[PDB]
Order: sequence, then structure tokens, then C-alpha cells
Amino acid sequence: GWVPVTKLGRLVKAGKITTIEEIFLHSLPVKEFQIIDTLLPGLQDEVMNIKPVQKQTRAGQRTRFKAVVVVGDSNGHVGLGIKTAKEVAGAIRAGIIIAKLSVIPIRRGYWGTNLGQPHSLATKTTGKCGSVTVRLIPAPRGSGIVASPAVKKLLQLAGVEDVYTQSNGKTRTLENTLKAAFVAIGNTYGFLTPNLWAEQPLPVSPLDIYSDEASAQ
Amino acid sequence: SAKSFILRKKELMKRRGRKVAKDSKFTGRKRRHRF
Amino acid sequence: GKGKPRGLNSARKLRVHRRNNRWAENNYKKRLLGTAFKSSPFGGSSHAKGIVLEKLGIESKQPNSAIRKCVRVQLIKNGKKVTAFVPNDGCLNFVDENDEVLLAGFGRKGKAKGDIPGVRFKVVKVSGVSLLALWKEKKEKPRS
Amino acid sequence: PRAPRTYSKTYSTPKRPYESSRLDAELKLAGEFGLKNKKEIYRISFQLSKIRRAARDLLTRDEKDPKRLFEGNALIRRLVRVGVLSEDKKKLDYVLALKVEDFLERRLQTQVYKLGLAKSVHHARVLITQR
Amino acid sequence: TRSSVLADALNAINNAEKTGKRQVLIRPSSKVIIKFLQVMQKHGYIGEFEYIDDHRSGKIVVQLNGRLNKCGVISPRFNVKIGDIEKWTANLLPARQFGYVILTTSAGIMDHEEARRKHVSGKILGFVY
Amino acid sequence: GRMHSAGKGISSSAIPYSRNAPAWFKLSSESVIEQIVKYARKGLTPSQIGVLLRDAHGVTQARVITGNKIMRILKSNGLAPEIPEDLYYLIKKAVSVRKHLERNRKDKDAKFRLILIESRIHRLARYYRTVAVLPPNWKYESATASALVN
RNA sequence: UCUUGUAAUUGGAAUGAGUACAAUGUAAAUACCUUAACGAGGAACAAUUGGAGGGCAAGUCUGGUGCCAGCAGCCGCGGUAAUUCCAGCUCCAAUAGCGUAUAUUAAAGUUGUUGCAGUUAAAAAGCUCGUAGUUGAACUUUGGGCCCGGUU
RNA sequence: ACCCACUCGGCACCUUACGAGAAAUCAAAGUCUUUGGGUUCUGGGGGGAGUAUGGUCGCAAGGCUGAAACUUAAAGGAAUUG
Repeated sequence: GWVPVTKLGRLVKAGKITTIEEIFLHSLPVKEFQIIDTLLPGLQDEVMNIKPVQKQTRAGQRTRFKAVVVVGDSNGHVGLGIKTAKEVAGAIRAGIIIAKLSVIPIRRGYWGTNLGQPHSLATKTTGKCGSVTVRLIPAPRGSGIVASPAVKKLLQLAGVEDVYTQSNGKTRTLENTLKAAFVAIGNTYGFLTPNLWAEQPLPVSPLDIYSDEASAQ
Repeated sequence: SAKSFILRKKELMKRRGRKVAKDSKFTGRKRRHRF
Repeated sequence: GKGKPRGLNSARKLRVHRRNNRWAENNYKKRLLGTAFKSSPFGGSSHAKGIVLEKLGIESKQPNSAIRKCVRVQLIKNGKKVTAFVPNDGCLNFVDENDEVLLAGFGRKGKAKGDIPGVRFKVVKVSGVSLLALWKEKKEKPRS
Repeated sequence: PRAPRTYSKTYSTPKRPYESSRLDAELKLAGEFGLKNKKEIYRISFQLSKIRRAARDLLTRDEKDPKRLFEGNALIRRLVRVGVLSEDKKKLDYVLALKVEDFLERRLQTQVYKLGLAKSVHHARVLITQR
Repeated sequence: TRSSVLADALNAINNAEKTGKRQVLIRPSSKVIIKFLQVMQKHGYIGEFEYIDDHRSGKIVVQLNGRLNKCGVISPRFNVKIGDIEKWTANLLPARQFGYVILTTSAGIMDHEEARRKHVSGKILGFVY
Repeated sequence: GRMHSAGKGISSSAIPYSRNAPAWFKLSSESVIEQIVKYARKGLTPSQIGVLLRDAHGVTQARVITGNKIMRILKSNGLAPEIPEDLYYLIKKAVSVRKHLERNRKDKDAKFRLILIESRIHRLARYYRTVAVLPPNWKYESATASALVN
């Protein structure tokens, strides 16, 4: 029974938008989570970490639960969710919420020649978070993912098929490696190739033309 | 102090959020006898 | 930048600087000084053989104790005296005085392992038979 | 002083020996094909890695290179004549896409079971061993 | 001092592209800098560059257009045997297709694909992608 | 920056973008040459002749009006000195500061500045004998430098 | 109504480890290849080596021994810096092989040319001059037109 | 002498992160896994140890260069919370 609460919610409620590439094309800021559930189904989830953290007060010791979760349906769309809350169910729920708020698309490609349904990443790419550098290297067909099982699970949820994964730093901290991998896959989407050198039509941000049923009530 | 060490380090992965096998009367013993 | 010379005709300084820095290793200095052939209790050997000089009643604690003893042995080729942790209990009755035991390391590539301070050898064989077979009642220790 | 007889081992144990996914996949393969141990899987993986390395450093070579043409055509001919690679997949990026059970299908044991005559894989192995 | 003017030119271009400028000023100018920028302009990585001629050594003003991730020099100029050219790419390129490593051969200053087509080799000069 | 100090100053002269005949000159091409020869016969150094020409006679620089540099002009008529100008001034400065040091023996700053000046003299003399302007050895020493300078 | 498992249930099949007429083999023999005859019903013709908090795959098992100024009172309970004191059960991995010791290589970017680090974690000479060594601004025929023929 | 504007070369200062870093913080500690402007010096877990010995300088005090045997699973730094 979700109701449209923003301009994009009213845009998706009538079903006039059918692809996420328009959101990711003109750099549309995402405000709510229900838009990606009502627009894309099959978003499978898998909890990565639940830990009890503490905050010390004058008299008490308030224990929070931190939830780290990943989201991705089957192909090139990855979101990471980090949350600290009061209860395990609430922490998991809000982590999935912020995971849907943090969905980033991925551009996959070919390690070799341009034949048969792209499998791997197009560029050598890196990511860093707190003295942990996670590197991603394209690999040939049938190589699979050679990485830590957390990174392997994240990359299998990504939809990529063959990744060579070198890593450096103190890699035992799970959160630093996960965030390094997240900023790495964001980087390899953001990288500029000559294939993006053809002159795009550069549309006129159709939120302008759809503003008369997407405005306030 | 082997059992005490295993019980003390046994609680950390609960704090750090990793699965830990539940304890019983097999913890601080020579599981496999020596030569 | 980055400290080191980088020019194309500058291989000699790289060579000599690498050689001095490699002399500030730990394995390189232990290997090229011939440290194991002159100073190690073994002669750089994987195993060795020795004469049981003494056995001492070394327990972990006082009377409520763990029976984990060691013997003191003198080598055949070097003549140096070392000490060795014997295996699991029940093997102490096998190891008597002057038994010609055969020793190996303990597991830290040349350092002591375990909660016994200063013991890095184990009695692999006694009287030229075994400890595993002798403890499992498979073979028996020959007399004298 | 007789001239030496060259030998070589034909399998390679995995680097990480205790991981659940690889162990269960290996047991899946051994159960479905009826294998004595893991050494058959290791042997197939070893020679498939050899084939894949040859295919990789031929694909790195520039196109119309005579060495690339000769060795690639020989490799594709050999893996079609064995019967692992299909008739419609005679390329190099397609021989990079080969899998272990594709090789394990073409054994005599699996082929004598699949052609009738054996009614099981373990009965097929016992039937073969007994001449 | 300016042991390499090509290094300083490439650093100026790289920082100006990182900041987002449209124009970058390069001083001093050289034959090799002009040829490096000509290879870039032919491949379309930079825009249009024009040579201000004072009597000393000149200046260059480069009209950028984005679409340049990194350009860099390799120093010292190692001699590159032909059969090792691809090895160089695998050490300083993201993929095997896009991006070019630039060589100076006795047939001129050219990217590695043209060097492979002409069957020439020489000294490594730098990379662009 | 500077060779023997920490400074990084850039004060210099900026030659204009022109190599032909300023329009207000319209005087001659050899009268300036005979002025140069007359000034050199008076007993001047090429830089002093240049500063006198540019401050009095409107010669912007002799390299464009005459077609040759001043020291080249003095070489053409046999007015060249024994040792070049900058080496001569460095040697004279070294002699003066060495006399001041031998009069006041406790001045350590003058010792340090002597070491700097002799280092500069040695580097300049090595340059001069490399291109064979000085005699091929010329062996500069402290005492005979006095008899070398005047 | 078609597909799997269990069992102190039952049935016939098949074959080599071996025992060997013979023949091949071999300088002569031993063995391999072939084969007349014999050769499987479970303690037969019986597979071992390591390990089980985490590393790392596999126990919310069982019994016994020794101590307690702790409860009970001769049944026992709990604890036991007994680093488990001793045995058994169950489970996991590799398998005619498996374990241990030493050395070396990889992981190791803890030798770093690729490819380390030097404010505070190891580490910038107290400062300057200076020989070898290492390094060193820009410029000198570019551009245009002519044909022919090579490779897709 | 002062004020206003510009410029060169200084000692510095306040804010910020396009960037960097373990962090404190940094216009350099930036332009570095997307790793190469030139060039010197130095370090490779902690004790033993700036110790022994040799060499050399100094009248001396001492300075410069400077180990190994053995031993250990730590040692250390940056912030938060009381």
C-alpha cells in the first residue's frame, strides 16, 4: 500500500517510466526505495554482516546492532547498505532500504573480441577505503571469479562472470574491503571509453515535460 | 589455561559478527593424541 | 623522484645499493655467512642422532600437573648438548639412559613451538625403532 | 649413461584444499560420473588448464599470424576429433569456454553407460574393468 | 631543472583536465611535444592546439575537450624490442583495445598499433588513454 | 635558484620581439662600430660599452644594429683581453676578499665566502679551458692570481 | 500410479589378486602379453594415514582416574592454571597412499627496475662547498603535387 | 611619510577538499594500483647493542665506521570512550 510521496514516486506510480537508464542517464537523484521495487522485480538480498556495537553514556551502555547487506537482481546493478539501529529486524530492514537507495549500475564488457553476450569488466579498475585497495582485472571466458567469498558473493550478485581480483592492505577487515569493492565497481561504471565517444542525442531531461502530472497535489 | 583462552577469544567473533560453533565438553582437551 | 636513481646508464648504483640492502636481510645474512654450518645445534641437517645424558622431571605446574617432560641429549657429530620434548605420555618408560635417540625439529623452521620455553626438538626415534610404533604396542624396544 | 627417460606428472592439487563449494562440486561430479577419487577431476582440470593456456596465448597473438593459424586449427581439430567441442563451435573464444564435465562426458565409462548396455555408471566401471 | 619538457607538458595537461579547464598553457615547446600532441589530436583525445611563436622556444596552448583519462610520460626512454611491445601495454593500459602507448622509432613518433602495422620498434615515450 | 645561495629571484632583461632596425634610429651601421672601438680603446669592458651605448647613443643592443656582438667586434680588431671579463671580475673579487681575510684572521664568514668564490672561479675556468679559450692548463692558484689580475 | 533408501531376508551372475599344463618372451632364465584347470559370501581375498573453538571441512558425544577446608553425607552435585589425566564413540579430508623434520619457491609490494618506505609507526647526513658517477633548454627538409603497383 | 591599484621575491597566517592519509592533519605530506621529471642519504620485528672486535681521528674526555652467538611473539603509533 505504498503511496507516491515525491515527484519520482508520482512518475513511477502511473507507470509512465519503464527503464532505470533514464534515471541513471540524466543523473536523477534517488529519494525513496519503493521506486526500484515497483520498477524492477527479482532483487535478491543476502545479509553480509550483523554486529553488536556499543555507545557509552553517563549511566548506561546502549548497544546498537549494525547491519551490512547487499542488493542486486541478476545483472549489473549493485547496492550496498550500511545501518546502525536498535533491533536486528529493524537494522536488517533499514540496511536493505539504504541498499536500495545506493543502487549503482555497472557497464560490463569483453576481455577479448566483441562476440557473444558480455561477461566481464571493460577496464582495469581500483577502489580504496581505509588502507584497503581492491583491484578488478578483466579475465577470459570460463575463468570465473577469483576473490574472497564476500567479494565473490558480491560480484556474483553483480552479474559479472570473470574477474581477476588482486587486493592489498589489511584485508581482514570486511567492511573496508566491501566499501573498496563498491567504489571500484562505481569507478568502472564511471570510466570513459572511446565507445562513449559517439555524439549522444543529449535529451532534454523529460522530468521537464512530465512535470504537469509529477508536481504537488 | 587453554580452555579459558578459547572461551575468551570465543566471544570476540560474536562481537565481530561471525559464526561460532556452540560450546560443549570437547573444548580444552587434546582432540588428537600425540605420538 | 622516488629516491632511487632512474637514469638509463645507471645500473651499477642500483646493483651495489641492492647488495648492501640485501645484506640487511635476515635469511640472506643467515645463509651467506654460513651460520647454520658453524653455529646451529644441527649442522644444517634435517634430523640428527644423540645420546640421552639426562632426564628431568619438568612438569607444567606443581602437583596438579600436566605430564609433559623433556630429556637432555648430546649430539654424535657436533658434541653439543641440546634438549628435546619427547612425545605423548607413556613414552618416558621407553627412553632410558644412553638410548641413541634420533631427533628432528619442532615446527618453527628453527625455533621453539609450544608452551615449553626453550625446547625445539622432538625425539623421533629411540634405539633405532620408533616412538609411534613403540607407543602403539606394535614393535618393542630391543634390549641394550 | 643411457639417455634419460622423460616423465611428467599429469595432475595438480588445488591451492586452497578446504573450501565447501569446490568440495561439493567435486563430490557432485564424482557421484554423477562414478569416480574413484578426486585425482580424475584434478587430471581433467590440469589438462584443461593446459588447453586454456594454449588458447589464451594464441588469442593474444595477432590475427593472420601463421603460428596462430597453425596451432589454433590443430587444437580445434584435435578437440573436435576427441568429441568434447561441438561441431558448430570451431573458434578460439569458444574453446576458452570449455568445462570439466564436457571432458568427463567423453570417457569410455560414461559413453558405455549412455549407449545402453550398462544401466548404471558404477556397473559401467565394473563392466569395463572386468574386460 | 627541466630534464624533460615532455613530462612537464603532460603533467600540465593532466592537471588541467583534472581541474576541468578548457585551455592549458605549455612552455617550453619542442618537436617531440608537438608530435605527441599531434598523435593525441589524431586519435581525438585532445582538441586543438596552437603554437605561440616568440623567438626563444615558443609556447603551446591546448584546447581540451574532456574525454582524456590520463596521459603520462615513461622515463627513462627504455629501448623497446618489438616482441616485448605488448608486454609494455599490459603494464600500463587498462584493456588491450583502447588507450595507446607511444613509441619513437626511426619511422617517426607513433602509437603502438601503427608500430605493429609498420613492423617497427624503438624507444618508449609515453602513454595516453 | 642561485648557484651558491638560497635565493630564487628572476630579475632579468627581456629582449623585444624584433631583430631589425627600430624606426627612430636611422643613424648608421658603422658609426656605432667605431664608437665601440673608441670606447674599448679608452679602456672599457664589453658590458660597460653596452651600457654607455644604450644610455647615451640610443643603441638598443649592438647585436641587431651592427650585426655582431660587442666582444666579437673587439675580437675582430684585436682588442681582446688576456682572461675573459667575468673571470677577471671573479678573480679581482677573490683577491680583494683574500686581502681582507689576511688582514682580519678571525672572520669565518670571509673564509666561507672565499671558498664560494674560489669554487665559482674553478668552475668558470674549467668551462673556459674546455672550449679552449684559456691556455690548455692555466692552473689557477691563489697567490699568482694577484699578478694575474693587475 | 513411477522413482530412491533401509534390512541379523533371499537369489543367481562377473572378474582378477593368486595357484599354474602350455606357448610367447629371453644369450639362458624371472616378469609382462595369451591361456587348459582351480580360485568370493563376509571375523572372506577385511585400506591406511592424518585431523574436528577459529585458522580449515568436520561434536549443544560417552566412560574412567586425581584434587577441593564449595553443597550433600557415603548416593552423589559442581568446580578442577589436571596448558585436559587416560580411553572409546561419532564426523571430515586425501586415498595405495598419507604424516613429520630441514631447505627453498609462491602468497611477499617483508629487497620493491616493474614495485616499498623515511612529520608522528624502522629510517633525511648539523650545515655548506666539491671530484668521480648519474642527469641535463629549444633549434638545422617540413610541406605539396605526379604516377604506378601490394594487402582487405 | 601615508592611501589606492599592479608586479617580483620573502617570512608567515584563516577556511576548504577537486585530492592525500591509519589518523592527528597536509597548498604539500597533492598531481601514486590510473603506480616512471632529475639526483644523494637511510630503514627492513623487538632485545642482545651502539655491545665485542678491528681500523682510524683526538693530549685526554671521547668521536667516526660497527657485528655475530643467543633469545623472544611481540613491539609501536593515531584517535574515540570512561
